[PDB]
Amino acid sequence: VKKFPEGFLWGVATASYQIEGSPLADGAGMSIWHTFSHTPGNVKNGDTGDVACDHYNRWKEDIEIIEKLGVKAYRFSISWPRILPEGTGRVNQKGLDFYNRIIDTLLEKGITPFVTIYHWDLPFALQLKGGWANREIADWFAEYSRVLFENFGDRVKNWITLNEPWVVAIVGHLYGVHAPGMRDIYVAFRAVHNLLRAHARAVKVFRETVKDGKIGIVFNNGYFEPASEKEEDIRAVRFMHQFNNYPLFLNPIYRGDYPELVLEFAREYLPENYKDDMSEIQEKIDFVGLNYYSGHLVKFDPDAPAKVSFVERDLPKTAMGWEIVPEGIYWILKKVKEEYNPPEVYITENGAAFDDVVSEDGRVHDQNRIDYLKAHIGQAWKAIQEGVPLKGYFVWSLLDNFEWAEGYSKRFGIVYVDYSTQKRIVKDSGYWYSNVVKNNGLE
Amino acid sequence: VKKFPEGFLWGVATASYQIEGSPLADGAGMSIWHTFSHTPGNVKNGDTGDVACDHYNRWKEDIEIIEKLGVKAYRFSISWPRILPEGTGRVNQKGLDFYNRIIDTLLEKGITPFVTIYHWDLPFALQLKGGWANREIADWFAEYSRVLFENFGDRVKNWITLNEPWVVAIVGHLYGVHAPGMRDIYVAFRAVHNLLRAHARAVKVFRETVKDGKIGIVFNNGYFEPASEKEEDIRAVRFMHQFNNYPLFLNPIYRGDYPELVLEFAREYLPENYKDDMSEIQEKIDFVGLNYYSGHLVKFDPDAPAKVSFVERDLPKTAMGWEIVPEGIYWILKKVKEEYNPPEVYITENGAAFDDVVSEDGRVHDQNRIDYLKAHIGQAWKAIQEGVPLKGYFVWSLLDNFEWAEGYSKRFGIVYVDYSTQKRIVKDSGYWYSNVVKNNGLE
Ligand SMILES: OC[C@H]1c2[nH]cnc2[C@H](O)[C@@H](O)[C@@H]1O
Ligand SMILES: [Cl-]
Ligand code: NA
Repeated sequence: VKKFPEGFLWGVATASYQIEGSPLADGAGMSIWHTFSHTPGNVKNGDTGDVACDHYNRWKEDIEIIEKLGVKAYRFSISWPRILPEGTGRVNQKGLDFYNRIIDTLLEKGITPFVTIYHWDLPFALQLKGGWANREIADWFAEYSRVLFENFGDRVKNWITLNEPWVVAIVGHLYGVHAPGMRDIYVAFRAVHNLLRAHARAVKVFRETVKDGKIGIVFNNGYFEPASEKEEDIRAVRFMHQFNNYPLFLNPIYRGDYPELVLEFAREYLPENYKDDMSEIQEKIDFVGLNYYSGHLVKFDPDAPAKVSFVERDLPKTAMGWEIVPEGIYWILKKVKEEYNPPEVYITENGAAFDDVVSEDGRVHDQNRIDYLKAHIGQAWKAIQEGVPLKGYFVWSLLDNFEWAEGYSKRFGIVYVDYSTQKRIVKDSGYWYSNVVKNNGLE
Repeated sequence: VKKFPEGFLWGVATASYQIEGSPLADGAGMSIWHTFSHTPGNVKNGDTGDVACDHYNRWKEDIEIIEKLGVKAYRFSISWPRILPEGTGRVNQKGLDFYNRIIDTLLEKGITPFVTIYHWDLPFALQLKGGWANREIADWFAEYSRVLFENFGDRVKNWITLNEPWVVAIVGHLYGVHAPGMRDIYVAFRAVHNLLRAHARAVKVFRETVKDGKIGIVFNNGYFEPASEKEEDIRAVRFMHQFNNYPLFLNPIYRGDYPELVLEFAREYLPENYKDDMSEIQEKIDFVGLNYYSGHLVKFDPDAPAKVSFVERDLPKTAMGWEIVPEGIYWILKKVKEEYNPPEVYITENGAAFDDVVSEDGRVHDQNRIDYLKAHIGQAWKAIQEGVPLKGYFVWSLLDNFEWAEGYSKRFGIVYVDYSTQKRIVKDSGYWYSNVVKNNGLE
């Protein structure tokens, strides 16, 4: 028996471009994911977000699902180009109306909204002006964030500025695998820095406009272990933690500079006078969100672009090929407390992709996903018993959805979506979780 | 005996990033090729332009080689970020000094300068603002063009706005193979359109600042043949010529719209209201520069993104793998005259790469280059006999150099460059072309 604290927020999470469809409905502007996915070669099977789960139409049914499961919080994101179709300037009332209905409905039903301001769907109009590479995006983002705060901050009290800024910068602008699809290391590090500046401006505006709520930021994290007892493998782990995990961003926020090994690798790629922006970057935050999915074995490697390579292990893997390592969620939670001691932490995503099928009996028997979720929830509980101020846990995802460059080929939902009909079928993992939430823990 | 007209201009061509090195010397700003080539994985063997042929230091010698060969014209480019390190604003006097000495030396030796304003080295500062994706670049480019015209137009009277805008837009922003290394088709077509707009602004500034000068624009061209006499393959060739060759830009400049089959493919990717800019785009030009290297055989194919695929042929190939089809230079010259009838045409680049070796003799016996060039210059002569107003021919290139994503692995020079010592060794093609210029023709 593992009972969580009284009032612990059990949640589910989604993102706008992944679930909504109808990207150009009701006067919305194009996003960078619209243009990226519509470019041949960028997304598996030529898939796009044009339809997705059709949540733009089916949002009431989906929230009724969350309500029927008894889940207490819903993390969702707002599409910037539905709100400001050119990124700045004109506000689109029909976009505000879409999200107003969702927010009013969740509150009617007693579900706490957690709003992600940016989950990767930058307005295309801003990408034409350099997007995250342009210092002026700190102003654009702050203006966007102020619109949201002024329209929704009377009702929404839990806000997240950025989802996984490492991904946005590095996968988007170095690896070129995500929108906007660039491969330039100097751009990617300018994006890292502008992401921090934009985050901080939005937190500054939040303090002026929503006197009652809390604001934070979300990071991707892996559990890196060293391949050997060699000092060089241990240091490769230190580097991957500092670069790929929360320290890239929390070292600036809490300490006023990038982590040491990131500076060793990337000083030449940051702006020349980047320290001039650090005092502003330290704007106080209310909580940290940590996403966690996987662990990696890591070794020093002289021929790799950052002197690190991954070493495959014969461990159970998900359909993404990602190693299942539940102790990682404990470790990152312990480690964030030890390194930065944030006042609150949330697991804002944890989940798994498996090759789900609808059985003859009408059900989806995803015991593999139950097992994954139960183990990570247990490790989260552990960290709570050892003093980490974990206030909530959000499953990625409510719904099978558009998995970015993998398209529809990877199902992370606790609810199966049959894309030919848009039918929703609650998976065994969804039923299992509803019981966890009702009991406030595991048994 | 193939004699060319009186005053026919015989030339050699280079580009700034490809030969200069010292990209950050003397207060120069970074270019997108510096940042792109310093990104791992973008250029073969990790080559960069940091050093190249060290023309930044060895320029006098190189011009003396042009003199010793009696070549009458030198086509070279100006590095935008040497002149305006932030793209706009402050002029770097040292960058002005560098090209002024080159310009003064050429004139003293009676070599006619053809200056390329843009040969792909955009200032990094402007890439952070969206580069060619940003409508604003028409103003940035106009400002830059003015600085060049005001400081250099007293002596340079032959100017090219853009080298190969198809490559800049499509290879830099759709294929991601060139700087800035993006893959987004909406961005790529906005870059096509902004290239035209920036070109036209520069020509308008040129008319206000240079007395008795000529200005034109350079296009890449291939000679496309159908794989069969089937209707669909003939229509595939028509699409390739309209999109990949001069019509993409010349249809706007002479007829005030893009070609029909380009619009059938790409109307959804072009900016809203693009046709509003077409009357400005028709700013009158003085010449068309055509670059020509190779031929390709193509076929219709309902699975390729543009419904077209290339098909390999068992013909003589260069070290790049490109099929040697000299009759393509005649075809492209005849076709530009029939379709657009420009008042003057130049072959602004023609050339080949072969695995060139230095022998015990300390000479390089590149018969293969001689054969390539001789065949093309003869097809150019034939075009002149059928009334094409061809005024000059430029060999790509004077020096072996940094061949973009191929790095130093591909040698196009009529002068060999030993990168270990920076030793120039004139090749036999060099001596053979020396002859051609002397005789104003072949044999
Ligand atoms: O690849 C060889 C050359 C070429 N071929 C077609 N266009 C060009 C460019 O203008 C030039 O800089 C390249 O070095
Ligand atoms: Cl900037
Ligand atoms: Na107009």
